Order: sequence, then structure tokens, then C-alpha cells
Amino acid sequence: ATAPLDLVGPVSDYKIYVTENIEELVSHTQKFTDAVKKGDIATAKKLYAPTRVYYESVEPIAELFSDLDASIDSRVDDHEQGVAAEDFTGFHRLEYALFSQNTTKDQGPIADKLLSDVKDLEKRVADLTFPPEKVVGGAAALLEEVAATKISGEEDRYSHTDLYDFQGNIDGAKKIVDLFRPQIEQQDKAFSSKVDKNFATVDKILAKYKTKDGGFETYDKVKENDRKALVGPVNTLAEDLSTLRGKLGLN
Amino acid sequence: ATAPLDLVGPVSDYKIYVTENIEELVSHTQKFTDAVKKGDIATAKKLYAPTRVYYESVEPIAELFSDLDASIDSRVDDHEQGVAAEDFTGFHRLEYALFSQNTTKDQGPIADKLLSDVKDLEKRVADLTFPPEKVVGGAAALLEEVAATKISGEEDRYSHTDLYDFQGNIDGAKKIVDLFRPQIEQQDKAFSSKVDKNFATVDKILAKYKTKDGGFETYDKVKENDRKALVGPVNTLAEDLSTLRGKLGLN
Repeated sequence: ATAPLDLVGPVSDYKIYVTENIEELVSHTQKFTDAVKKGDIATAKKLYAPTRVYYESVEPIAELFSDLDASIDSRVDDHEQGVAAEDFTGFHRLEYALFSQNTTKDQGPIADKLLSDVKDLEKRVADLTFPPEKVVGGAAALLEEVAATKISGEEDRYSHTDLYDFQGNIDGAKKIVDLFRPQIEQQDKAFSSKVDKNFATVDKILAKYKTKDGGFETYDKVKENDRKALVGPVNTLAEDLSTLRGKLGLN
Repeated sequence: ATAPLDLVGPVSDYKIYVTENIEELVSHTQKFTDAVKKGDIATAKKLYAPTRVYYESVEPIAELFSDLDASIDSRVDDHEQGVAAEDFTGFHRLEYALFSQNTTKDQGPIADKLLSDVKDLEKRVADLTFPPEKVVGGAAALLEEVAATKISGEEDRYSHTDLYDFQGNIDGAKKIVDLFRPQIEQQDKAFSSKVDKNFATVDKILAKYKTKDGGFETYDKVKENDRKALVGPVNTLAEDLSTLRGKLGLN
């Protein structure tokens, strides 16, 4: 097995990456929740998806905090009581108010809780010794999440900003693969190029829906043939990435 | 003496009719909310629409208590926050849990409040001096509600039991027309025959969707031809019935 300290290079660089994304998450969530508290629906809607990109890019770490992640990011699908669940809070609760209902009424406390929760997450990440097995395992976890809910447009059922989250997951996974390139190369000379090709295929389909202002079209614009073309490469990436924990001597 | 055709007669009889329906509403609501608290989803679903018929038949009086009516019977449409509104309670809040979400989780307090609210309504109706203009105008008020939400199937957006509510509104309006028939036919017997024929047309179409028990098909079963055939009679009735207050000197 591989001693975690032998992976300090890529693990340290990943914590720097996660920390930078978390700093941006906090600053964007401050602005997003301030807009909600101020009743500025248009500004809140514009900030929603760009803010979430920073969370979706660091899911391998955020999901280590199971209850906090649920507070920040649970979907309607996660609640027996649906949209009416008292425990349905965070981004998707505000997504419903802003995009389906066009309101900020009584959303102030939900916005305040979301800001408090992301500031909590920032502190927990600062305190965290990053386990390389969770980092390395995180790329496969991200691609499994893409396969489960993002290809089908089931992450943002009211704003339909799923492509922002999709691209964030992919970017967060590619970052992990890139950082561990030397360690992968020591055991498997062909692996990085194999996954790079499938990442490039996914990135090219996603790029068909980027906008000049720096965003994405809504999910209803994604053609059925592009949706179908994503399934294969995403599944092959998930399978390939699922071998890395073992290959690198972490489990 | 009191004249034999004095309006104190039919208004008294309407309070009896409303009182009898509210007695049934309380007993059925007890059984409906008991099932919700028990977790018996199948029984609660079967009791939902027959319970509501008694409320829908007396809406001219129930809607005089604005906050109570909202607590018992508001729709998602009535809430800026939609399904997540804390003040979304009563029949349609439980309708969402039972029919959309297939759950009774945490619905106990909502069921307790619905039973308490209909018991409140029962006491308020007993204490109420019925305003004769609200009684006589109640037939038009009910037909306007049919035209606004029942004919288009927008009353029960999760259970789709709108035909029960449709028929209940129609029956409650026909009761008012029948009670004031002696006074109306003093003034305009041709007008009364015109109203009866449109009621008979509506009842004949609705009867096409009755089931073997005193039930109705769900709204999706209503053929588009039968929907368009309902539109004319309902709108003629809404206009004709809007003249009753003036015909009886209550404007």
C-alpha cells in the first residue's frame, strides 16, 4: 500500500484547489443570499448557478460532511414530503422560490442558513486532513453523480441550470486526475490518455451549449442526440476512475 | 302576518341545508384526518374527495370566513411560496402529501389543524345570521368557481378529483335555485325554466363519469368533447344566476 504522506504533492495541491473554490463559494454565496434577503430576484437568479459551480467542483470533500451537504444541497427527490419538507433547505429550496415561484417571500432565513452552512463548510475544510483515498475516489464519485442526475437534467428541476453543475463536476474530476498524473503513470502508462480522450469528448458536447457571457444554455436546449452521446463516455470514465484507489495503493 | 312567500323561509331552509352538510363535513373530516395520522394512505386517499364534497356544496357560506377558508382549502396557486409555504395547510396540503408524494410523514399536525378548523367552521356557521344577499348570490358564486377552476381541472392538481368538487358546486347552486323557486317564478318563470335546462345539461354530462359507488372518474378521463359541451351551460348559468339578487330585491 501507499503511505498517504508519499502523496503529499497532489494532496496538497488538491487542498489548495478546494480551498480556492471554497473561498469563491463563500464570496458568491454572500452575494447570492444578500440578494435573496434584499428581495432582488433578478440578481439572485443570475448568481444561482455560478455560485453552485464552486460547490459542485469540490463535491468529493463536501460530501464527507453528510448532514451539512444535505442542508446545503438536497433535492426534492431526497425528501419523503417533497417540496413541503421542513428539512428541504439550501440551494434547491431557494431554487424553487426563485425560479418556479418568482419570490423571495420568507426566504430570508433560508438564505441566512445557507450562508451559515457554507461558512461552516469552509472551516471544516480548513481543519480537514484530506485522505488521498477520498480524493482519488472522488473523481469516480463525481462521474457517478454526473451519470445519475446531470445527464438527465434532474439536478436543477426548476432553474434547469444543470449544465453548470455538470461542467463543474467534470472539471473537479479532471483536476483530480491531472494532479495524480505522475502516480498514475508509474503504474499505467496508457490510463491518462484513455481518460483524457473521454473527458475531451464530454467537454466538446458541453461546449456546444456555452454562452458568450460565460454561462450555459438551460437544459431543455440540449439535443437528444447530444444527451445520448454523453452516456457512453461518462460511464467509461466512471468505470476507469473507479480503479484508481486500488491502482494507486489506497484501497 | 308574515307573507307565505317571505324570503325568511328559503333562507332558513338554506341554513338547515348548510348545517346538515357541515355535520357531514365534520364526521368525514374526522375519518379522513384519523387515517392520515394512522398512516393509512389508501384509506385517506379514498376519503379525500367525498369529504370535500360537503365543503364544496356550501362555499357561499364557507368563503365568508376568509382566513378560515384559506386555512382549510387554499391551493398552491394562492401562495407566493407555492408548495413550500408554511401557511399552505388544509385539504390541498394533505392532497400533495397523499397523492403526489405518497406519504403521511409529519402530516399529523396538518391533519389535526384541518379537523380543528372544520370544527371552528361548524361553530361559526351555527352562530352566523345568514346574509340573504350572500345566500341568493351564492348560486352565481358557485358557478363562477366552476368556470374558473373546476371545468379546467385546476382545483385538485395532484389527486385530479375535480369532478367531485364540480358536482358539489353544481348541487349547492341548484339547491339555492330550488329553495328560491317560488319567489323567482313569481317574477320570471321563463327565466327559471331556462336555468333548469342548463343545470340538466351539466348534470347529464357529469353523470357520464360517475362510478359504481357514489364516485367520479379522475379529471384526465373527461373527453375533450365533454369538456367543451360543459362550457356554454356553465357560463350561461353564471350570468343568469348573477341576476337573482336583483330579481329578488336584494341589490
